[PDB]
Amino acid sequence: FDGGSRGKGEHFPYEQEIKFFAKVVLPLIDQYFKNHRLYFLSAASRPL
Amino acid sequence: LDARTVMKTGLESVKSALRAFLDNAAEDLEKTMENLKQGQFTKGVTQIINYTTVALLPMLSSLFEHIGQHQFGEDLILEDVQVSCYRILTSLYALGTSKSIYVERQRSALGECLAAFAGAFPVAFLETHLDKHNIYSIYNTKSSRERAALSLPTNVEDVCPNIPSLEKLMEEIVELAESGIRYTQMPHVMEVILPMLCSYMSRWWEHGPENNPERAEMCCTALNSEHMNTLLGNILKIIYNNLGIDEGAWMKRLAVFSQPIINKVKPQLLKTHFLPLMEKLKKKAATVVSEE
Repeated sequence: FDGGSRGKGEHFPYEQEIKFFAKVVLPLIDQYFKNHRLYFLSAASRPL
Repeated sequence: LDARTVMKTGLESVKSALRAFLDNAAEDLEKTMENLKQGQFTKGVTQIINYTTVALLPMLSSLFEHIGQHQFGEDLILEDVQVSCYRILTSLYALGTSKSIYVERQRSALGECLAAFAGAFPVAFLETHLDKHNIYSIYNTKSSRERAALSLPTNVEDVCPNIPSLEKLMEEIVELAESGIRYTQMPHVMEVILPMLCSYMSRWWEHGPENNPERAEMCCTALNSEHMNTLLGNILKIIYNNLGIDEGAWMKRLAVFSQPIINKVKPQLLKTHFLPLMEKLKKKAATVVSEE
């Protein structure tokens, strides 16, 4: 899309893909990690 | 992030991944400050500056906040990570001290970023005369052949020449405290210097000799409870002299920046040294501006 942005046509062939990303995947990351602060932050100190 | 586990065991692609993540962010904000200096008159570089202030500053600030709160960074520090960190420090300190229409918009943002960075960074930078004691310093790491290999001035004072030293900064802030200079004339000092001293003394408390009569004068830096006392007294007495005028949310936020220090300080001093704080905050009964 960066390569095609230099082109006049602003229509995006993967518009469905980018909207799905921005509306679901990026916030899915948000909710998953905010629910699981501790699990990825395990430091062998037996946290929980 | 768990960079401790990632660094102790992890793939070199991931290593180079975060190394490039920090190198690219560095060169980004350095080119940003440069094009800002050549930006005497008011678009691509302007977009880069906006992108900086909206994304690059918050992410670096947050990741350094996590590093600090985990008391992290000693193993995170590796090749060229020192160089990148010193460059970034000099850069945002230069922007914070500098005065421009771009600076007065996000000067708070760079303030919190530098507050995070100074604590996060794992080598005592504000003191440089006896800093050689730290083996984790890249000067001890590099021997001499690696010094010849990498392009660095080989002098800690030369790597960060624009930044001052801790003793001259503390005497200058004491001087401006007793003079009672208003924030409008010199916003930069009361905006950036205080987060420097706060984070620095907060994390090199215990990497000061006062906790550690052991390994004395093998310390990476020298610090004292009297230094802590002096500068938080300066903070309380500057706020004393300047709640009456110019108010501002900056004094509202320096309270939370000084929160670590007021947790650090011992309670016999708290009694009869913040009793003044409670009475000075309330002596302005006529005013309504928030404090603490």
